[PDB]
Amino acid sequence: LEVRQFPHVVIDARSLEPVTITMPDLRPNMYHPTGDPGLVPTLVLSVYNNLINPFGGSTSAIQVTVETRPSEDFEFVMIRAPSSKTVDSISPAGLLTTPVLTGVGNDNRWNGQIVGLQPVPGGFSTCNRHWNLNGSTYGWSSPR
Amino acid sequence: LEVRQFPHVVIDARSLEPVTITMPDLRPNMYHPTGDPGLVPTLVLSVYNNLINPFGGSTSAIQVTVETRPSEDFEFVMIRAPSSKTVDSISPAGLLTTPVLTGVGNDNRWNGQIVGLQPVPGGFSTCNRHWNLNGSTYGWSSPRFADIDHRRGSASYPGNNATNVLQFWYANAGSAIDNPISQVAPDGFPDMSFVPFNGPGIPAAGWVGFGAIWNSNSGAPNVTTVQAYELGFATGAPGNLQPTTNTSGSQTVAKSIYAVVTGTAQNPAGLFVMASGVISTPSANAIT
Amino acid sequence: SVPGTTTDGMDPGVVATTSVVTAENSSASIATAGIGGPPQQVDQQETWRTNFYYNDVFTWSVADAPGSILYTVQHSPQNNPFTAVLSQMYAGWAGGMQFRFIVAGSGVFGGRLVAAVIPPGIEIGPGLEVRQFPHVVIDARSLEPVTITMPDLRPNMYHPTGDPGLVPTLVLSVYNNLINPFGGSTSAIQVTVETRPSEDFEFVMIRAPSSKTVDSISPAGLLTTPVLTGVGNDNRWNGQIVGLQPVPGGFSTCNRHWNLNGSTYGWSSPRFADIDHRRGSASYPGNNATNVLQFWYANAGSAIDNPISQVAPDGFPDMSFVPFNGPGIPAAGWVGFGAIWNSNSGAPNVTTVQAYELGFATGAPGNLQPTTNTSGSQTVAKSIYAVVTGTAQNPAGLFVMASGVISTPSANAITYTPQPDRIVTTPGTPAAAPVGKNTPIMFASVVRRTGDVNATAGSANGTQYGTGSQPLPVTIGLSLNNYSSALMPGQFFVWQLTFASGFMEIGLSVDGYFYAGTGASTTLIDLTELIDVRPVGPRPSKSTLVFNLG
Amino acid sequence: SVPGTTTDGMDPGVVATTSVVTAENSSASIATAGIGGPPQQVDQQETWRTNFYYNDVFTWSVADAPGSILYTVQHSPQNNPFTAVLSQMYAGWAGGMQFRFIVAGSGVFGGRLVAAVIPPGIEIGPGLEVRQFPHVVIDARSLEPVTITMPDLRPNMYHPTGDPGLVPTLVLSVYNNLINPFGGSTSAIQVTVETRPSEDFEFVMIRAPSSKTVDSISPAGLLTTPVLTGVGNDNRWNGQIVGLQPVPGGFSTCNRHWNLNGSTYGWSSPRFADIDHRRGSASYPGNNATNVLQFWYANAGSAIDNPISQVAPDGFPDMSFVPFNGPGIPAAGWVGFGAIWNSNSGAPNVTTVQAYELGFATGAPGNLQPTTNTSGSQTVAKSIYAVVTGTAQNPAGLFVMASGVISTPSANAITYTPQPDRIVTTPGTPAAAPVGKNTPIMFASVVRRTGDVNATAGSANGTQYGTGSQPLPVTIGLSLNNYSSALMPGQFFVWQLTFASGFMEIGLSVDGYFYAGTGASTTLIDLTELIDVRPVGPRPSKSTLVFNLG
Repeated sequence: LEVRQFPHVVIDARSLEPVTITMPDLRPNMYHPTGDPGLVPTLVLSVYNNLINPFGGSTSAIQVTVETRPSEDFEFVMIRAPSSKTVDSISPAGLLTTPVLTGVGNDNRWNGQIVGLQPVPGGFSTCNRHWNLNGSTYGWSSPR
Repeated sequence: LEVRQFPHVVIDARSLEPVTITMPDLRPNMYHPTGDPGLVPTLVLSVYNNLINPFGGSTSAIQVTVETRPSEDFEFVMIRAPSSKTVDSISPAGLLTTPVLTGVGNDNRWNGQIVGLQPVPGGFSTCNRHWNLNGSTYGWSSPRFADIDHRRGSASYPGNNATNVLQFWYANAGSAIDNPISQVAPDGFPDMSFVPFNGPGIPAAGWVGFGAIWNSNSGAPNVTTVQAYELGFATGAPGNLQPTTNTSGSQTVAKSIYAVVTGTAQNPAGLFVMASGVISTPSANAIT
Repeated sequence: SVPGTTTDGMDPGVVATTSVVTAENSSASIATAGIGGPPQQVDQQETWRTNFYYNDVFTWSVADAPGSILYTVQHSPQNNPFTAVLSQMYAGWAGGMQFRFIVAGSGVFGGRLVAAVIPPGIEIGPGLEVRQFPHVVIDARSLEPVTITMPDLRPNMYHPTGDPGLVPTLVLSVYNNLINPFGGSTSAIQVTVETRPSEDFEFVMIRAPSSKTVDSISPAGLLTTPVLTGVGNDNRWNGQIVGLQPVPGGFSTCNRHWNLNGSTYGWSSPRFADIDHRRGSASYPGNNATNVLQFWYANAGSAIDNPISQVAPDGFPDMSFVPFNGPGIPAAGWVGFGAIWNSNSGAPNVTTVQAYELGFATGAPGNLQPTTNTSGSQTVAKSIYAVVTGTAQNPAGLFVMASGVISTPSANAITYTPQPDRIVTTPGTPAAAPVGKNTPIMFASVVRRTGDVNATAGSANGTQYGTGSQPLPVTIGLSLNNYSSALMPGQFFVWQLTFASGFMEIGLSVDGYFYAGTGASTTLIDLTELIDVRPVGPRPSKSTLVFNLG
Repeated sequence: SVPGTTTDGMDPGVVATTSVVTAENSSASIATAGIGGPPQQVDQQETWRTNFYYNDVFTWSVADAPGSILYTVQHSPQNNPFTAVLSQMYAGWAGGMQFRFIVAGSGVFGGRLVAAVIPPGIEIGPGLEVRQFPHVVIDARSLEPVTITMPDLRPNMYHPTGDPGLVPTLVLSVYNNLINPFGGSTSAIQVTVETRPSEDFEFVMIRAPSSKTVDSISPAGLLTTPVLTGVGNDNRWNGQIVGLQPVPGGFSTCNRHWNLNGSTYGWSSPRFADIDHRRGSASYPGNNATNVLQFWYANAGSAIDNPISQVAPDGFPDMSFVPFNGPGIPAAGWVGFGAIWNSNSGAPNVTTVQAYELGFATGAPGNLQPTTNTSGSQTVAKSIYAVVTGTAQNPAGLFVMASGVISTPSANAITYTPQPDRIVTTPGTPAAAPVGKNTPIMFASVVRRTGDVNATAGSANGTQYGTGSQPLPVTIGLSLNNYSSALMPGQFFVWQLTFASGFMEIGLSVDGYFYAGTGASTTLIDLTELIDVRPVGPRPSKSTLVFNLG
């Protein structure tokens, strides 16, 4: 995909005022039902010119913050009960909160409070109570 | 699904005049094609308030009847030939008709008249001759009852003397180049595990069909080695026979249930069994 | 300006009138079809009402004499593909139906057609002088299409959907002989009929579609496209129908053969179940019981096994017994794997199973002879390979499986085994006789033999064919529903089978036999390039069905 | 006052709307398509949208029966050349398209052509009856052109160029048989389809030029000019494609054969690198290990290192083994220079480097027979020449280069190798069959031989033509791109190859094979005078491709 020949906007790394693009709702439907919205436009941020740092190493990354606001023609239709839900992953964000690390919560080898995290170069392997993101694990010892 | 938190209409059980409500065509498409309509609204009649009979007794049920009628805005849009995609491709309504379930239609395992519905509360799974709504099977049979015919499966007989000997035949699954669909087993092979049996003992609850053994070099079936052969699946052929469910690593295995004078020991030999089958029972009494 | 070379789908062309089409007929038709209520589906701007949709095509060659009828359609709502669908929800119909004829001839051709509306009650066939009716003559050099209206000349108030009654007929016979003034192999043109309901056509009263359905009002859906390609079997062998075998001498089939009156004259249900008989005698010849041939017999008329007829038990083949003795394999016989059970217990005996040829004979204890008639004959079974020992019990029983194979002395294939000279028939069945150039056919199928198990279609040893009179879905649908008010005697119900190269037609008699028009040809039809099967309706019996495979 | 013989580019001729070109359809199409923003390229004075431009010319034979599809096109911007140029410039379209038909026939011809607009939900194939839709009928004697406008019927707001969804399809099939009343060599006329966008056509969004989409790109770019007469090899050996030979009856290659939907049935990814195996037993006949032949064999299923399928190692050649014994070299086969190598970090053995013949055997090491199928078999390899040493270790393997030659004893004229009855098949393969008059073809190459080192295309006896299935640049272009929606199945994507004296057409069906209208001929067609190749588009299987050769 070659974003530089679409109708685009250019965002400098050292810009003060933030750059605004507008995403129209180019759809082959009349609306998008929540749950099966169909074909939607995508918004792609490509690199126009690669990031240069004249200092050298140290800082080699720049955070860019995306902000969002509805346009004039945005609307909702066909009110439903709030008990119906579509996004059921717990995005996988809710499974690790703040008191998990500064309070309750424990390990896969002992029933002991987590107070450290220790990096290991080269890698390691653990599969006893280590579940993957899918609905399976490789081994015995259900987590209890 | 909380029906009462939508825009809703409450209907009393003491209502006398009928109440009608219109379905709007809440669609994302321009129109609904006949074959693939798309996303459509749904209409639900759930209990708002619990039905009470103030007497108490066995007469605690009433009935609601739904009738239907197209609205003032209903239409069909473009005409097409009825010899196009027919009623048997747009909805599976005509697969189960009234003469099918009474006295004409058979089942996909036994080719006998469907005379009942057997509930399976523990659940089951069927692979052979079972088609889904996607028009694809995972089994090894066409949708008919044809013969089982396999080339170059080994045959043998136990012992040395060939008087009243039980014929044995086996071939590994995955090697039967007989079907255009899948090659775990040849066409018409039953999906039944082999219950082992030795000597003059009739096996219990097994697919048994009349069969024979033909030489691969000529195609001629041999004269004397026909019998009622139980057809099935096993795991270990030369040693102890055991039942199996999985096809990967197992082998299609056939063995006659009555005594046959002599028998072929040819390794590229072939097996020919008929389409329908009967039930192997040790006694005359029926079983489950 | 619109040139006459291109035609619109709503364009009638030149509206040629006939004296049967009057204003008095139309006014009477509405004023007397008003007893059905208000007219239904009479919106004049509907696309199915205004457009001409395909009905038929037919060939007019220079070898057709004047007076020879090329086209014949009955007045029906099954002519149009859309009034055939709308008649599923209405219990009657009344009114007319226009027919547009497009003659694809150049200006160098000559000769003329003629188009008369025959009133009901008149026999349609050879000898019908079309040119002495009120008629319309159509040139072969005609460029604009010509349309003529069928009036609804009926004695009833309206036509019920199931039983319409007496309807007019429309014939396109040769007025003047077609001439190509050059002479050569390009001596044929084609005329296409399309159809469209008239301004006075209507349906009268509504009814539930879950009433008498499409499988009871016309036998159009008995022969569908997947039935004749790779799904439907035959009524004799339970194998895939892979061909059409013409029988120029004619045949007759009794068992598992249903007519359009929903009745059979044979002794089998419309399925392939086991043969099971109680108290038929069994014996073995000689005294020693080593390598002995098992014999079984029971008199016809005594098998209390069926709710239909008791000449033979269910699933018994209608094949004459070819006699055989010793270690000699019989030729062209129904042989199926069987056994013998004692009647006092029901237990099948251990060793007496074999490939038993099943059939009919006349004299059991002496010399065996073949037979055709069932009255005075007896159902007789005998194994074809040697069986150690064997039952001699007189109240004994016989159990054979449903399907069968072919008894062949060698591995080489032979002709189709149910020849008409050996088919067991009860007294009283009709015979499939040729009617003009049309000849009866039997639906062939690849049936394997005892000389070669691996014999399939295209095998280098030679294919073995087994023929049955009807397809199994056709005789299954014929036993549940009635088509007495769908085809008068002297008529066929014709389907159009189109192939990858040409096309051909088969027709269903009142007596239940199928008829392809091939003359004295006996070549088997390939039936592997069959792509389309569609119905065209009732046609006269003494009309040659079109047949050109290329 | 134009006479009608001369037509302008901007002249529609006579406009024939069937029933689907309605005004409120255009009003509901124009107002809906503003979901893409303002409409683009909407100016009805521009010469690209006011003139009719060539799309595709086709023939109409006297052998075409009624109902045979001659020209079918799905609704697309690719039916017009300038709309197909702007289709890579824009990211969606909405609107109808006028199709203008010019019939090159004199006044002495006869026969008609039906033309219908099929609704978008209708599957188009064998069972589609075109003449039961609202249609128009066009005579072969049409002097003025006939314009049929296909409107944009859609269940979508607009059609994305990546996922258009459901589009209507204009089908122009045979209405009546074309008659030339003359016989002779003249049996076909030509109809040319011009195309012009309608007054409601529009593009919507921009996108980058030739931005790759969800839609499969049309495979007109994978077959170019230098493939036939320059670079480009075949699937089995690395040799230049010098000609084509049509095999009558069909064949089945599934080693390096990729379907148009990107997937393989079989092993051996398309690269002639090497063949390697690690597990397999080696043996030798005779009591003396001197001047013997090494005998390697292993079962089918031991190719653990193969990342596609386990049935064969990477690069194993797909032919049945021809058995031989003694000093006489066998007829044909695949020989390749190789060596043994032992496992457990073992070097290949110094004293045994010889030409080994590869193949699939059954019953090794006893009675070796050819086998048709890859399943239920075992890979084998034995040398044709004499080696003074032999190994008998149970762990052993091969190291053979991936390109081979054919060993023949006398090599005077021989026979092209491999035969269609010799090629083994990975099981469950779809088989190429000749449909219509179109037969499958095969790409031949000059292959060296062991009998004569100088296998040059010249004098001193004729050459040996090793035959491979599809060109390897085409396999390269098909192994990465998925073309499941590039063409609707039942057709083939046809091109136009022009020689120095004639031209012929070949098509590429969904199975990956090539079909040409050569008929029943086994003549080797030489690619020496080929000049240029021009793409055409999709064309149905019943349309006979031309075979105009000098």
